Amino acid sequence: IQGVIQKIAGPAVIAKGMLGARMYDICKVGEEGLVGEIIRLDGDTAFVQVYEDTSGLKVGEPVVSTGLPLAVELGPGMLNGIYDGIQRPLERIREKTGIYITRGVVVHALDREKKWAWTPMVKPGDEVRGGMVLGTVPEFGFTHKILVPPDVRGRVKEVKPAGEYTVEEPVVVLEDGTELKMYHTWPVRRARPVQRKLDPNTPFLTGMRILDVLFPVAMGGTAAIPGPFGSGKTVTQQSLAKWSNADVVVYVGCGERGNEMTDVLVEFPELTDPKTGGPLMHRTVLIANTSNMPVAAREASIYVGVTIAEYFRDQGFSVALMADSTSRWAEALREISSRLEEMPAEEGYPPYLAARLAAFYERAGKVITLGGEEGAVTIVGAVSPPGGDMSEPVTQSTLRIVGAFWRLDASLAFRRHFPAINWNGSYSLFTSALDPWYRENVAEDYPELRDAISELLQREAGLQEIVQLVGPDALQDAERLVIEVGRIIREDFLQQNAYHEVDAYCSMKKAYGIMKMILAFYKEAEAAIKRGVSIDEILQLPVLERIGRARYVSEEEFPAYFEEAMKEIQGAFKAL
Amino acid sequence: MIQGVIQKIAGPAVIAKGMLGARMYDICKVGEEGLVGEIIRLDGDTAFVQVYEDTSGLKVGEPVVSTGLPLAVELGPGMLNGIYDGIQRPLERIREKTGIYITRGVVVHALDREKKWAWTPMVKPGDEVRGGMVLGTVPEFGFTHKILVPPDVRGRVKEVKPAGEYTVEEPVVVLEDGTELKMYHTWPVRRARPVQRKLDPNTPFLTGMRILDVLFPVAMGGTAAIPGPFGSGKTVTQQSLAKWSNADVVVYVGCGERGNEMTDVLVEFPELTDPKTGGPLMHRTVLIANTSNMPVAAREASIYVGVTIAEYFRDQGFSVALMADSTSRWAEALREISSRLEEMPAEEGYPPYLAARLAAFYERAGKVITLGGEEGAVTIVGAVSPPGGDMSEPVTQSTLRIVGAFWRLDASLAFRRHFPAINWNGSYSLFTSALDPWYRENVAEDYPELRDAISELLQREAGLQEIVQLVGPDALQDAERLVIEVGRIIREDFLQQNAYHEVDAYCSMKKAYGIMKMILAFYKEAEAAIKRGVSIDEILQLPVLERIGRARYVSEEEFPAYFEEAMKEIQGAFKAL
Amino acid sequence: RVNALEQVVIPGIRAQIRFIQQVLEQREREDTFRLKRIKGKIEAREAEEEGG
Amino acid sequence: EYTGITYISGPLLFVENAKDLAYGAIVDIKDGTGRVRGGQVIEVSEEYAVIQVFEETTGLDLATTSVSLVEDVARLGVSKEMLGRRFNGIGKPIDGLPPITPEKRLPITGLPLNPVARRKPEQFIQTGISTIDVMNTLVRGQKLPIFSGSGLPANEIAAQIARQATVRPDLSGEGEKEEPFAVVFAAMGITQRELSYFIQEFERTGALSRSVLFLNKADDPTIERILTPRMALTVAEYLAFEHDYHVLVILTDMTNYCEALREIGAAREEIPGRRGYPGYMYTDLATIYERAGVVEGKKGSVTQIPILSMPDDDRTHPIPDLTGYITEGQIQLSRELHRKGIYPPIDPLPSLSRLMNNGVGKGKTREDHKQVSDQLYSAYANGVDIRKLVAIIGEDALTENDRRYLQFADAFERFFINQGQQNRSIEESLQIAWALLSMLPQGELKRISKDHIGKYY
Repeated sequence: IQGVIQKIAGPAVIAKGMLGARMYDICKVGEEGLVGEIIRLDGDTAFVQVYEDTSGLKVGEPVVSTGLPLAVELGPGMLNGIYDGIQRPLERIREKTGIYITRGVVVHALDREKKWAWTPMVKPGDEVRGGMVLGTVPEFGFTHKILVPPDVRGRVKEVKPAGEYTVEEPVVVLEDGTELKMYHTWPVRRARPVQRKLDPNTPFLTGMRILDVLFPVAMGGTAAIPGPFGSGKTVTQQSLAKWSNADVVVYVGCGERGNEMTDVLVEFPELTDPKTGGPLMHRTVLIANTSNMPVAAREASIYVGVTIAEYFRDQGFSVALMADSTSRWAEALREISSRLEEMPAEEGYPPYLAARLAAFYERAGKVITLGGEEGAVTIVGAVSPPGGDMSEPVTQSTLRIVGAFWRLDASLAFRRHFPAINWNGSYSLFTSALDPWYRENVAEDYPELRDAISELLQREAGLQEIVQLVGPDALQDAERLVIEVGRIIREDFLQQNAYHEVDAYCSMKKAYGIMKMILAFYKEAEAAIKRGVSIDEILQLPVLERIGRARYVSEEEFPAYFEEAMKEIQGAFKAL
Repeated sequence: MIQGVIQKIAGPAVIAKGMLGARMYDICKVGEEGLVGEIIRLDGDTAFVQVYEDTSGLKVGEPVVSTGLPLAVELGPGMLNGIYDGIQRPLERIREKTGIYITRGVVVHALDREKKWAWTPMVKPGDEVRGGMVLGTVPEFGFTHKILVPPDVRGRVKEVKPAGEYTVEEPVVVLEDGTELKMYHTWPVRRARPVQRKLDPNTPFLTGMRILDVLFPVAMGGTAAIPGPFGSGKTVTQQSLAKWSNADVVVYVGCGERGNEMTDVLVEFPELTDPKTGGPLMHRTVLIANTSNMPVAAREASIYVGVTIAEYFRDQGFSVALMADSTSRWAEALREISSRLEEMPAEEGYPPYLAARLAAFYERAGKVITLGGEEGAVTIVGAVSPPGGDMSEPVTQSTLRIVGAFWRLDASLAFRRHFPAINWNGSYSLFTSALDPWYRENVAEDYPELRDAISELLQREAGLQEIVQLVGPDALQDAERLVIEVGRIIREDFLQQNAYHEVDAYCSMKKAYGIMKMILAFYKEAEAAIKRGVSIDEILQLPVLERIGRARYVSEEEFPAYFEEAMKEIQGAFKAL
Repeated sequence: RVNALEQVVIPGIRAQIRFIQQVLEQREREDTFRLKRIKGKIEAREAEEEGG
Repeated sequence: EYTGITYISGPLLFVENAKDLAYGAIVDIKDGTGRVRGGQVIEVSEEYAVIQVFEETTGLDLATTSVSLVEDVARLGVSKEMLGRRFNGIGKPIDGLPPITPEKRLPITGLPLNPVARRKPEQFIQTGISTIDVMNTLVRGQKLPIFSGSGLPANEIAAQIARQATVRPDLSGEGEKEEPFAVVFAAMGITQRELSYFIQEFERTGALSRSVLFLNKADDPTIERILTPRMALTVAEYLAFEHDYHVLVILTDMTNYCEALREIGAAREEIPGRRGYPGYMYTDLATIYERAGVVEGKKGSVTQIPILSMPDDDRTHPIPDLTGYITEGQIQLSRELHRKGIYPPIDPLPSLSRLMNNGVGKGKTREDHKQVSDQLYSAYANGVDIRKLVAIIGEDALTENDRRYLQFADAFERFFINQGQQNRSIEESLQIAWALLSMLPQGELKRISKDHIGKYY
């Protein structure tokens, strides 16, 4: 529609000449076309929430509106594609405006000026299934299946041969009418239909032993990493997605730092995938917002990504979404709800915070689509408070929605080891329900190991304090034996690198064997003090060193290295 | 007749238009259903109603009928066993008509006009009558009921019918002043029955709690709070406080009492003994309790029903017990009503007018001589509730603007299943020296003396408790540990008054004074015993410790057999040892 | 000291900030509610120039 | 009734005049994009009625729009065919099962209940957790909230007791062939994981065998979470009294209740706050938890079992505080035993129940149930007490007459409190509770009668 500005208070604009306006409608206020959005109408005028700040805008101008509700854009070009929280490409902004950004910028949301490949995976006279088959685009990532959106099962006519076609160019049209192009529009505030929501049963690799093998959340979890970034914690976040079994990674922040957040972007093409063997950048979607970015950019942040992962899901890809700075997301919302009638009433935050918080996790997880394909939307909830109070809205709300805290502590970080997971200050409520499927698919005694072995560390935590104040030397062999076994798990097993290639990428068939041997050494060590054996002898065994060499080898040498290492233990307490 | 209709509806409130000629506070039937509200705020000609019953199925435009006569409660014979609830109806009857569930919009008369009772004249024609005086007796159960002349009514007498049963709305005494003075009479809820001269209490109040009364009493006419944090003892101590009473009438207002509590309450009363008819305690109780299922304002109204009934019995010359259960009721009422009627809240959701009616309700209470010239007393025991769990809350600071007696129930004592839970560091009373005349006159001379002699014990226990938790008292000397284990028995067998054992459910002055001399003995002997080099260690093994412990293994009405008996062995068989 | 600290002291010195906080915070409901009604007056006044 | 949109807020908005609208009404409101939704009408006015938006107001035009009265108050039907079917999401069962065919359309708002048509408990509920049912006394006359911790999850406990309650053959003098062992489960907020948690746990209770399992689906709009509480309730009252079957409504996290409720009062200006939670909270919870005792006349009854976490141990915040007051006593599980590896971890020392000699007594449970109640309570107490004072002076704080109460805090521990998920019988419980009471001197017992010392030693 088309209307006229009446007021300008703040960044927000209010303008009459609106009538028959939709809710969450496309608004480009003024003759400057600032990216805005129609919201809550009032009278013959409307309230307009303009993301970009206004300061050149005068009242009484024309306001062009599309008259169609804002939707997320889904097409090719997204894999190996830089975008922000409004979803414009931040580098074609750099070329068309320069280093600096001058507001009222509108460009296409996807790379639509490229000629993208095509292959028809359907033909005319056949019927399509929603959420699946239309045609694929070969790319230099893997593939990208450009599929028709849900509830479109009709007959197709005119499917054109494999070649190169622009996103806006057609390759297919329907027999029953209603035309379609490679770009697809899906609603920002709605999620796609499913057939079952499944149960999680395929473990979610993270490529570092301790992280997933000890505390799994499997594929379709919801996790969290607390405490602010800058404690070397960012080590964890990059390497996570990097090693982890998937085929697409989506990285997203909102209210994240200055220059520290631009180190991440340039170092992102310098991260390298293990599967493809080339950069992670090939198969990564960015929609990050910095903090110079518009008001509601950060506030819309979340929702985008969610949707976008569901696209890749329907295709039959595994996605890995990384929700950085969940805590700072709330900043914007507070600001917006203040200037309206959604005023604070909880505790220093609006009470609609909890509502907008939930849905982000609710509408993600490992589920099966209409297209019949599987994929997961594992979320790892970096809250990152400045300190966090349990009587702060942010903390006591999140705490409930996620099932895991994969807590790292500061003491543990100074020690320069990743995994740095502080086991006593971590938990994951999943474990229970994951034991059936673990031994089904993975291996026999794998669950049996994990739950059993954790106790070492437990029965060490309270032990060391001030009871063993000078080591044990006045203590019994009972209590001595715990810290002999304690030595190998915390200097070999807890430690691992992420900047050596021999142990940055691990897998099950490697981790399992490591973990078995360290049980079997508690089992022959505690039996040693009933035979009459001192720890002096234990401290000179080549076995301790063999545990250290089983991670200074990779997964390929593991078979041979497992033979020798295993049988060595059995013949190194039958010598004692 | 005030004939509006509706204008807006705002939750359980309703606002109305067409309302002209409407006075502030009346009978307000809303919609055609007639739910019974109240006209509170009057802006313009748009009269804010506040409905005591739910507004599900109440449309706008429905005719609103208002009497223009004040809301009054029905007062007359048939009051005892009877129900007047929080909404002006008798539940006994509601139970039968409306079936298993109660269906809103139903109303009947508060006082059953189907009742009949005999009339004994005490007046004749050519008498001169004044407000509040007696016209006749009526025998209703073990109680005597009088027919109080309505206050502010005077004039001569035309006739007085001869004895016999009549319907309780027919005129029994026709005045020669052109008023057929009907058997029942209304008296508005706000309005309170006069008084000729105001007096102060001086008769004690026993309730069947040993330590409770003995350390911090309340007079017969007095008032006290019971603040109980975290859903502890408070809630059913009130049931155990109304379980037994010294007062003649028992008026129990649960003020929108939770339905799961009212369960055990209601059914217990027929099985409780009555000490003037040997049967159901219902022959001396009246339920002004209302259901919690109903909205907020049915729990405000309920308190104002109660008191004008209390007064009616106090004006006939009887000791009246009033027990408001939970100030969590009252708080919630005003908390929510404030939003509805577009009032401006002053602090923390509570309206500016919070201690307004609250104060005055407490005020009315007291032993006083009426304009009828009889002497009754309204005795109050409200149970205070902090919603937040501290007394810093506005609703609880207000309940501490009043004086007299206080009590403090703590979460921590309550766990140990020693109810009543009372703190010597947390209460005060001003009925200690007001009751001292009637103590050394009826009770005993050495009762103003013996009470002081228990207090000192537990005075020193506060001071020393501190020291105990910082360093054990085993490190400390003998005489430190002395009074500590005097103290044990002051809790083990004297702060545990079992509401499941009936020889602790009974308590009276004889069981009071009694066990007070038991304790006395032990104190004066042990202090001398240990100055002969004995240690409190050995004495715990001596039979003397057990012996004082007999207070819940001994009867109420076989008690003077075991009192004196064991008493002697204390001064006997411990100075031999 | 250890024993003592983990009970009375430490979470007690916590609950003090917490109790404080919450009451400071809740006070500011009345602020906003009053400020609301203030707004209502202001607009109501400029709405008698252009109507009733 | 006139359509007239001249203000949009969060979940409430302008609708011009009113003529057939009432409080509690179901209206249907067409967005005009082919999407339709419902709502409740609150604040009914001949000026601007405001309609409670059920799901996104997106696509909402000012063009082709309608408000249409569907029912005048809230109602929805309840068939006799309810038991043994899973009712995932609101109304209709969506899990592959065909539609609900209702027989009696009555309200689901709630109907009042006479308080003189309520009778005291006379039946004991046998629950498979020894601990709780002895001291706390599980009966059909009390509503015991389960308070969990943070790292003690609410979910583990909730699954457990679902199936683990059974009703006596004659130890209560009430047949087991007069009622079934059937249950109803409510959701007042369940999320993604929590739903996937109760999956497997439902199938073992007998999800489609005999139970009625209302669920919010866990992806469905906020508002729904405040609909299913009182539905679960009213629905059950029908089948409960009239058909005479006993059911226990296993309600989970009231957290998500407050949460969702609070939003609404934040645009209609009832201004929620007490500590940042609705100050109108109790008001709504009144009807919802009202039916949770026993009626007179009709058999079978309805009993509430609230299940909710604590954000902090502290009972200051209204999440446990107000809930406390409402309900009849409490039972906490603390974190004091969670920390040690105990499962189920129940700590009775901060726990205090409303009734403990009602619904129990000689022949209404067991003759020594009533006796062994108070006994277990003061016995543990005097154990845990010592472990305080030991640090404070020396490395001890005990004699030899303390040392026996000492071992009872170990004895009550991993033997009794722990049990896994194994179903203990009311016999097995108190029976063996007298093998741990052999370690205390019988001449130092003062919370149990002597004639019972001679029955079981």
